[PDB]
Parts: sequence; C-alpha cells; structure tokens
Amino acid sequence: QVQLQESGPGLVKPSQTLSLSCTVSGGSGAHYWSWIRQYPGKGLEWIGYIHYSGNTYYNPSLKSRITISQHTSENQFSLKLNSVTVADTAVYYCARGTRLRTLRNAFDIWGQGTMVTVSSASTKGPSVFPLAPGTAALGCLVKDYFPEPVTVSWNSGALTSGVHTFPAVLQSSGLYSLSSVVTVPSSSLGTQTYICNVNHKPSNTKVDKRVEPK
Amino acid sequence: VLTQPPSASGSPGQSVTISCTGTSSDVGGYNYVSWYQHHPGKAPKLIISEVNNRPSGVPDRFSGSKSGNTASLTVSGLQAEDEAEYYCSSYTDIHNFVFGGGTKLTVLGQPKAAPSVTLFPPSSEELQANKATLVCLISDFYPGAVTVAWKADSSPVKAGVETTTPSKQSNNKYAASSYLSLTPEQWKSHRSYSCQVTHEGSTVEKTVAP
Amino acid sequence: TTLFCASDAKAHETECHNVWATHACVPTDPNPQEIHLENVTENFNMWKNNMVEQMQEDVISLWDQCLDPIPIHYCTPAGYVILKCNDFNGTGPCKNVSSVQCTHGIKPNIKDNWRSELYKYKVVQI
Repeated sequence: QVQLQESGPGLVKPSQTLSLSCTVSGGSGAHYWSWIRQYPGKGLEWIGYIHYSGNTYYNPSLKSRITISQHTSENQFSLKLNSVTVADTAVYYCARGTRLRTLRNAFDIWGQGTMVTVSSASTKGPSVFPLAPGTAALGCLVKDYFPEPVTVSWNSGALTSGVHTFPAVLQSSGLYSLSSVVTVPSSSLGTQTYICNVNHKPSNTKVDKRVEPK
Repeated sequence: VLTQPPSASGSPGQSVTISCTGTSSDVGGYNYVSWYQHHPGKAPKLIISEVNNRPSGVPDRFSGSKSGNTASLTVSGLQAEDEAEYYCSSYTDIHNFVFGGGTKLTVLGQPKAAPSVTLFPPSSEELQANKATLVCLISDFYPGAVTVAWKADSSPVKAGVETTTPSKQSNNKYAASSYLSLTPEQWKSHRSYSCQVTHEGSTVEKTVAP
Repeated sequence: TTLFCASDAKAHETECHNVWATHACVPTDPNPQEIHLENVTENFNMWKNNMVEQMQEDVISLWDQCLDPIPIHYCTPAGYVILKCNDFNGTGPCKNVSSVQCTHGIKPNIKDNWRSELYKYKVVQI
C-alpha cells in the first residue's frame, strides 16, 4: 500500500525559498526519507534525506542552501531550498530509501513527481513570428510569454492534418516559447493561404499570424 | 555523472543490454548500484538493487551486472510493456549518491526512420524587432530518442539553447525541437550556424547562413 | 523475512568494519522496545533460525570491500517482530518472552559463533 504524494507551490520568484511537502500513505522502520529532482534528460540529482532517527544527510554541492524535516504527526516530511534561480526549475520527487540487505542504498518506493518552476515574470503575451518555406513545411514561432498554456490552430480550425505543435520551452530569462508547424503540398503556396491562430488566455490575447513564402 | 547511452532498441522477443559507466569511487568502489524503470508522468519502479538483485514481483528476465566500473542491465525477451526509460544510481562516499542521464528503451512496433532536420533562420519581423532565434525542427523519426548540439562557424555552443523532448506525431512517429536565441550581432558576425542531431550513432547536420 | 542492521558507527571513521557499517547500517536508536509477554509461552529453535542466514552473508560483504570492532544490531521491519527468551539452551519452550525491535549489540563456522548469542531470538509475522 505504501504510496508517496508530493504537494507544493508551483511557481517561485528567484532569490525566494522553495518548500515542498511529501505525504506518506500506506503505511508507517529504518528507511530514509529523500528528495530527488529530475532535470528532464540531463539529469537526475539526489538532494538529500533525513532518517527516521532525525539524522539529515544532504548533497555537498548544496553549500548550506538546504534543510529537510519531519512531521511524524501527519505522516509527512518536507524540503526547503533557498535562494533559488531559474536553474532550480525541475521535477521534484520524494522517495523512500532503504538499508535492508539486498536493497542497501537504493530507493524502493517513489513519488509520482511534481513540477516546480522558477520565474520572476508576471503575465506576458506572446510575440508571434512566421517560419517560411513537393512537401514544404512552415510554421509560427510563438515567443516570450508567461505563463502557460498557449493554443495554436491553423486556418481557423479547417487545416488539421499534418499539423504538430511543440512542447513549450523555458528560457533562462524566465519566459516561455514554443513552435507550431504543418507540412503542405507546395502545389498550393501562392494559391492556398495559411494562418496560425495563437491564443493566450492569461493575457486575454489572441494573435492570427499570416504565414507565407520567401 | 554516470554515463549511459541515450537510446537502446529491440523487437519483441529480442535481448538488450544497457551500460552505466562510473568511476572507481562510484561503481567499482561499492556494490550499491541500483536501477530504475520510469514510465512517463508515473512513479519510478526500482528493478535492480545492489548490483544484481531482483526485488519481489520483478520478472526473472531483468538482470544486473558490473565488470569494472561499468555496471550494466539486461532485458531478456522483450515485450511491448517494457518500453520505458531506464536510469542507474550508485552510492558514493560517506552518504552520497549519483545517477546517469538515462536511457530510452524503445520496443520496436514499426519501421525505423532517421530524422528530417529542418532549420529555420530568424524571420524578418524578429530581426527588425531587435531579436533572433534559430529553430531546429526534427521530424519523422523512430526510435523516439535524439540528441542535439549547435555550432557557430565551426565551434560548439551551449549558452542560449533549449530543447524539447520527443513527442509523437499524428502518424505514430516522433518529433522534437531545439532553439538557439541570440542577438543580431552574433547572427550576422558568424559565417554559418549548424544544428546537428544524433539519432542512433548517425549524426545529421543542417547548416544555414546570413 | 529480510532484516536490517543498525550501529552507532561514526560516519567519518576508518577501522575496517566501522567503514562497512557506516555504509551498511542505520544509526542506532538509544531507546528500543522490550515488552513483557503476559501469560503466554512460545517454542524456540536456534537450529531453525533464518537470522543466522543473513548475518553470515553480511560478514561476506564485510570482507569483500574491507581492504577495533564495534556493536552491530539486527532488526525487523513492519509486519514482523523479534521475540526474545528471558528464561533455556537454544531449543524447546520458554515462558518469559518479551518482544524487541532489535537484537543486542554484537561484537564480531562463524554462523555458529553467532548462534552462541542468537539462540534467544526468533521472528514472527503479523
């Protein structure tokens, strides 16, 4: 039965101080209670853990930026990371480490992960640029907005096949950016007109960009 | 810090193996190598512990090993459901741990394809508006695991770069995207800009010019 | 079941199996549980004891990476518990049992050098 749930606030400003709670749910030994983050790809970094006894053990590369603590009360535990920068944007997993023989220094139970994002940025709307070209491929670059999500669609919903919109990407600034692209019979490029319909609710913005050759 | 290959493929029934090279204080300094199976948006499963130990409910067909400082994990007799991403960890020093970058184990269900690399230069609008971004479109490939790098003239670049992780297309094939954002100075000083993408030992490299 | 070890080993220190224990065992609890059984009596057998199956294998990994001994304790996880005889040679019934989370602190066929002290202990599953 023993599951772990992470809970926490999804955005934080740089220089602030992130803090997450993991709620155990089974479930009660001599295990260790750990925080591990995923830089997607990259990418897997052990933050630290705290022992049932109250012993903490952190990753030396965090020169004092870090504490871990327990609430035997609500069968949960938590992490505090300080002075964050955009760098600290990641998925944060909580986990149970064991020192049972046959499983020593391993992580038997894991959390489902939860995303955490570091950004100054208050709401911004996108700047929409075109990407110009039998098969040709063309697109809209949707740049520097915040927060997510963004909606793209081609020719007011009509053009659907051969379309593909990418995952967004967090730039070092703090702002998002993504691309949408469709392939087409270049048979029809000075004939068939093509438009991407960007849509950003957060800023109550809607851009319809013309995309055309040369 | 530990080194794995990015991808690894096989058809149903086949057998596959994944390296995980450490150093003498990581692997080959301890018998505390571990391995995790991780399906997307879902909680990682520990599958090998202490170098070659299957926990309960882990099928006889997964197996661990290490020769020197290179631990290794094997799946004998693939099934569709084994397709996931696999990482390795090792204990190291007085209470510390390290990991690998991960490996995408693709179980083949369709013909392989190399990537179509399309590399759009900055638009007029963006230039006239102070800014520049270079967009590498990577499309129509299988397996869905790739690796990008950029070059100015004939020289490597990592500042000013971000990249998507592969997504399926309408036609069950994969696609991904990398960006290089830089000022018009940088754009129009350098003679050429090259986006190069690695998919299965092959390395395609597109190039554009001002 | 599969057990774990605990020791008061100091994280920083080089005596060969202090080294092992710091990388094998948890820190030790200064207050373990030892609860008097009321009324009941339980059958022990040092010769059928799977605590002398796991200790013996940790002494293997002790030496494996080896190149003053300190006390090591062996302990049970949830769903299980150690019954200890306060009466007894190693076999037969025992009226004064108490339940414990860990064994005593043990200075290190050396299985049976362990049975010289193990005899009093036994595992059960809840």
